[PDB]
Amino acid sequence: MAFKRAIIFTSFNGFEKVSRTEKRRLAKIINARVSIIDEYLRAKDTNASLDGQYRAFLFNDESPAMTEFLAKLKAFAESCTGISIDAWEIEESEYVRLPVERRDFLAAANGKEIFKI
Amino acid sequence: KSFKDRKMIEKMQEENRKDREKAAAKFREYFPNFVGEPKSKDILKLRLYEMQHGKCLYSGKEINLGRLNEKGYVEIDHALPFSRTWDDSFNNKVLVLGSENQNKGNQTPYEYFNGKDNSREWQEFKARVETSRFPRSKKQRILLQKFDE
Repeated sequence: MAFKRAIIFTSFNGFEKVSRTEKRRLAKIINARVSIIDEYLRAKDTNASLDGQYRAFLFNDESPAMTEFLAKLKAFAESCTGISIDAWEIEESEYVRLPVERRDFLAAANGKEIFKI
Repeated sequence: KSFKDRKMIEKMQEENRKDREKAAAKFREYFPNFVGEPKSKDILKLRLYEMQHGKCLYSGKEINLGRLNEKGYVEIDHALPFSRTWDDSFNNKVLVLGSENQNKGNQTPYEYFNGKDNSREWQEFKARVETSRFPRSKKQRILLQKFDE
């Protein structure tokens, strides 16, 4: 079926200090897609959990849930100068055939760009 | 004892309910055509898929996520065989293609992949385990060499 990964890369600008409330919001947006199924993606409201982190979110694209999630990120990312968010889209069939080493890094390099805020 | 303990209890219980429902809605998002409700073993298959990077742990072949619930495509195997370990813990459960889980029998991964002579298949298997998202106690369990004996 239409399985895709939304490769999300979150980094800190330095253009502006990041609030603790802004961190708690982003971590909350991410954890809405986190369960026992993919606990490794879990985010905390700390700098180590959000700065320079790649997160590959699995979606069935025939569902609108991927669009919802990306919209929540884009909406957030535009009301927060301190955090940059980049998003790519990649086939799951291409994702699993990538190496495991630096996989999310290579997915962003070979994935289709969605936005860079 | 107290009422504020009661409130914390339903606070904590809500987080438990919300997470189990989060995993349930995700499962039917991935598989709309999945008839019925995802059982624990179905969630485990999906969980194992993510931790093994979409690869069959024994063959290294890519698992088609679409056929995950297809009866007779992917199986949950006891790495260290249940007959010699009685280990039904999550640490001893791995995801493999049904085709590749036909000739292992009662062997450990170490025995099956001829790790005694450090074979290529052993090295590839070991590399697949150490690079997975398994806990480090799960990797150790899977990669066990000798037993009690």
